[PDB]
Amino acid sequence: DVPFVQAYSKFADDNPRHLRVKTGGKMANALTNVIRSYYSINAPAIVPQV
Amino acid sequence: ELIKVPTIPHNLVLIQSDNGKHALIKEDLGQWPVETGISLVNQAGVFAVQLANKLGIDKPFVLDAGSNYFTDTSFIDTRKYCTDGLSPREIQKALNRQRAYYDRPELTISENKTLLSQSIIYPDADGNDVSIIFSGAMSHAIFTYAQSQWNKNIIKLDDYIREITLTVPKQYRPRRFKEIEHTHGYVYRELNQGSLLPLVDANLKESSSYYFKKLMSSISNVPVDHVSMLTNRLTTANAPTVRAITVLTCMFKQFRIGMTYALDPNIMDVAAATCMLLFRPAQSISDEQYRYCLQTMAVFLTNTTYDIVNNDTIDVLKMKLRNQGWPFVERYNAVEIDMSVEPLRSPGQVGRYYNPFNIDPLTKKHVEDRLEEFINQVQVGRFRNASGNAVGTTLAAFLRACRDKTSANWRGYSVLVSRYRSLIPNELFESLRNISGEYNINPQDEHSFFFALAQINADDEFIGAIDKESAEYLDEYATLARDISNSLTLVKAAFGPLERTSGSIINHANNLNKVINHVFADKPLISETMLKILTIDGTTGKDGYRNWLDKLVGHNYPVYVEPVVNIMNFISARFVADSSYFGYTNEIMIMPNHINVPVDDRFGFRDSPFCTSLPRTIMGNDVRRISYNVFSMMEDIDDVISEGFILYDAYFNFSYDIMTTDGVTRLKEDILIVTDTGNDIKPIHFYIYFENRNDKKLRYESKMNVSYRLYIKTPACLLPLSDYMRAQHDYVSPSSSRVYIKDPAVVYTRS
Amino acid sequence: CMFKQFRIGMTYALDPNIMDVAAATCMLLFRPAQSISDEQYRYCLQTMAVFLTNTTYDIVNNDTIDVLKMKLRNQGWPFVERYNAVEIDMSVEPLRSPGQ
Amino acid sequence: MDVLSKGSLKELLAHLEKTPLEEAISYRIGTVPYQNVLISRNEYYNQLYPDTTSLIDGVSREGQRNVNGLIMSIISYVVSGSGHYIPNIGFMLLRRSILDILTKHDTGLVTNNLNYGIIARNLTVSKMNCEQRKRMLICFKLLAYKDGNQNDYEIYLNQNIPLKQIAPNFIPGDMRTVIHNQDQLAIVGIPAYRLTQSTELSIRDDNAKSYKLGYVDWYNSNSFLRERSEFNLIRLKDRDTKYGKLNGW
Amino acid sequence: KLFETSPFDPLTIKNNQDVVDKLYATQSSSIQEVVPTKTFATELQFGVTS
Repeated sequence: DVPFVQAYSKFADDNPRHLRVKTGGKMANALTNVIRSYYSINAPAIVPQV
Repeated sequence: ELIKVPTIPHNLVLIQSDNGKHALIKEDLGQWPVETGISLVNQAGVFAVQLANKLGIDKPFVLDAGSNYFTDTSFIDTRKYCTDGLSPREIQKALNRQRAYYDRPELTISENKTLLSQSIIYPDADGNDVSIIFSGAMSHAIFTYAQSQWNKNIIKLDDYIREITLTVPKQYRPRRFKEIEHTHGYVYRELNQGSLLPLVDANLKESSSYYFKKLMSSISNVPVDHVSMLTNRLTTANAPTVRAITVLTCMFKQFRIGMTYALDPNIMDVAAATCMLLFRPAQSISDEQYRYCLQTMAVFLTNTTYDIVNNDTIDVLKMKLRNQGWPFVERYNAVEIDMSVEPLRSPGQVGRYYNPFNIDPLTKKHVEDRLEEFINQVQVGRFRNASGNAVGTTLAAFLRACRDKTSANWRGYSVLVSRYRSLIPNELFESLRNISGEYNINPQDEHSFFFALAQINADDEFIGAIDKESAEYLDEYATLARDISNSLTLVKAAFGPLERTSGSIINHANNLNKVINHVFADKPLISETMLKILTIDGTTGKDGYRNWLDKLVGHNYPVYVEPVVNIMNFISARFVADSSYFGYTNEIMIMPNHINVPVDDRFGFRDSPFCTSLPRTIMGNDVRRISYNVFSMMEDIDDVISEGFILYDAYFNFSYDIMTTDGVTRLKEDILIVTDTGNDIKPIHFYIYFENRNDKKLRYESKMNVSYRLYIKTPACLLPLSDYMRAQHDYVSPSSSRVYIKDPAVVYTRS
Repeated sequence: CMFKQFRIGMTYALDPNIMDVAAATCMLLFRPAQSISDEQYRYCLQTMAVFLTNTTYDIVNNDTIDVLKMKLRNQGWPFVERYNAVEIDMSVEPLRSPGQ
Repeated sequence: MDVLSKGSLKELLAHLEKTPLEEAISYRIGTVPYQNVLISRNEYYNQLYPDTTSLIDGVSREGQRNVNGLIMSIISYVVSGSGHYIPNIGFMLLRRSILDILTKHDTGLVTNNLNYGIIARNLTVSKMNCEQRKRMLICFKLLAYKDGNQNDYEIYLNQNIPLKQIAPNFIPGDMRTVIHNQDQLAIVGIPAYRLTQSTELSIRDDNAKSYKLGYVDWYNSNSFLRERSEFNLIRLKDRDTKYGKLNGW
Repeated sequence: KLFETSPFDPLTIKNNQDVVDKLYATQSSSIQEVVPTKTFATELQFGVTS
């Protein structure tokens, strides 16, 4: 499982763990909220630029 | 100090047959023996440190690999060709030979250029240089994780200064860093502070005695510049000792001091008792000592006896003394002065210390506003006799001398208390207590101390000596905090709870001795500083550590997980998860030669002992599985082995060497040894040869000479040459513009 | 004197003597006021107050310049002010180059 | 000048918490705004240069004696450096900080009826620059969260697209948002270009240049705090600490 | 002559750390606004080792 461990760690900034949901981390949250902002002008922009 | 690693460890070897038909790439991380019947994770931790040492990631480091490149002769090509990892020329030669066997055209110029340009170094936006090289998967994963952990403690110099800006006083000259340090300066520091409470709470008497004695030795070196009975007893022999007690009472919270009076009190004892109550903090005087002082004054002034006032309460004693004409029956709280800077090892906290001699800093006088009126009362009082006023006049004159002395010398002692207070942290200020009464004041020494108070002289030698002590104290606290963390981790991993049974007690005692004997062998894990703290009572340092460790079992103290612990946990996890990388497996299969089992044909081995996965079913029926303990105890092993089985529930260590020639793949030794006690499996060593597919002699030898075969899961270190793109991995090296500062101190030592 | 952005400051002992007060008064009286910072000005006043009013640095740590000046004047110390320096106009003759 | 030098949300908000409301108002009568005037600009022309007085110039102007005028004076102080002439407000209100007036109900001022359209129109927003607009949007956001008008603030931004593009992103009750913000809100500072001692034609530009040249003089004076040289001389209360946060945030 | 003693000879420097080390060596020739002496440390922590 080493190739997946390295890929997920780069993407999520945390090591994968058993008994955990494997969400995707901060990058997953930023991508999801960025998608909301693009679609509508009424959607909030909550992700910091930093 | 940071270690600057020049090259990347790849651990890749290329093995090719003489014919050139088959080639493969292997990771060589070594062979690590694993013992069955005990915990695998405990053995993994021991091997984790050795693996970290082998890869060079045990100590803090950064990677300098951005200068390991060259440039091609073509004018179009401006790329950088990395020299790290497995050389692309070696892969080109291996591919080159493979095509020669198959009578295929050689690699073209365009195909050669693509392959030889696979290893490159390019810069990113942040200025770091990333190197793409051919390297093993396990080495890349461990190396990259170690980089992430160490880089957490590498911060900009301006970020470090902001963290420690509240601990810098105003008496030190600021340090001017160079312009390069301010823009490109970086420091490696650990910013987590460990509590000293676990050691202090467990051994309060020993910890208090150690620090109290150290402080007194430093303070005692400060430079300084009826009447007959009082005037015949003055002695300045122990004035340095009394001076240190005074500073200790003000620099600490609840440093109780005590005085013992004679069986028959005289005018000197009353003078000492009055001086104690008037010029010492109420926080340093207990209720019992307050009652004892009131009783001593009552015995002398009222001419009563100790038996009469032994059952008298505080309020009754005050009433008796006030009726006679004595108003000095009160103890006074000191006024707390806030430190100008945040104390050491106390982040986001405010330090404070009592002002000496109960002098209010706002009014610069005694806290008692009735002091002058009280002295007049004593002077016109009739004590111990019908008339004469000898006692009152003598005490009034003595009291006035003390009042002027304390008023003149309060500023000098306040400075001394403030400077020594900055040495101790806030936890030691609030926790240390005076137990066993190992410091006491003689009544003659007290009244001699205040009658002959000496001014405090702060020479340049004293200031320099204190600055040296500050550096020593900082190192001492840092060393103690590390050993507390090491002890807390050791107790949690190696000990459990106790039970009211003989077996549990015996088990705990034996384990405790085994741990203690291990941690004191070679270079001790525990520093000499805490061994001094635990030995201060006279016990052996080894015995003291054993006692402290037992007390710590079952603690709930939080321990911060440091980067080195994270690194070893990563290596330990991958040791258990990927066993084939390290030369051990948890399952082997023994089958007769006539049974055809599917094997791994990727590498072109002859009768490969490697299967992609041990088969669930053979010939339509599930393969039998026997544990090693049952197998060892079997007496009908001949009947069972005729059908073939799978052995598990053990950790099998195996080795192999791949021979480039062609021959009969076999084992060095026989599979099993049968004894009257039990059956065992001999050490496993595979001689693996590549196959020509058309040699009748070797086909006949393999089928008829060898009758039984041993199969294991295919090691993950092996990788066919065709899949060389799977070894392509990235490594990030920080920019070469950074400068690392060894001494990040922000001020100099000069007034 | 030549460069206005340049500053002068001194660091005193924790327990100042008469030399520190003399140094502080000499700096206040004779160096340009434009070259002494506000923080340095407060530090000099604190050092003067510690020696003359018989106080420690921690007691007068959270004191403004107005309070320190009032404390020193009550004791009888009049040197609590910064004095601006007069500017002298200078000309460099041209000779073989444009003048300054 | 001090307010115009703040370059981050943290510094600007910290300054507003420290300063009182009396700095926002001015006690000089000034003139009236929205008046066509002929001013003298002799470095460029011999005749009189026409211009129009506004509330955004750095000169004190007479203001209306109502809550609308008080808010316009506060925003004018933030985006221009000087306020208006609203006297007899009361010492109870004048002692409180500018931030407390903007985002606290305890002061007693009622600002719910304020409309952002006319306030932006009166505090001429077509004549502001990017930094000035950002500061005004900060004040609007602070006021909106004070009276629970977050929805109205969003609708106003959605109507004006350019304002939405440059609108700062921070929640008025959370300190983590202020720390993370990286907008540049400085109207005066040390210039990378060549700043000369010359006049500008417009009233707004001439006054802004005076503040810019004034900041350079103050930057090189003895009142400036050079952290790299005298960081150990500041008191512990006002020393820069990461743990430091605004009161109530 | 602009300098009686040059801050550093540019031909002898290979990287940024070389400049700072040379500047520290030749700082006695310059008019230092602060004259170096022993440094005073107010913070020190030791991490656990391998």
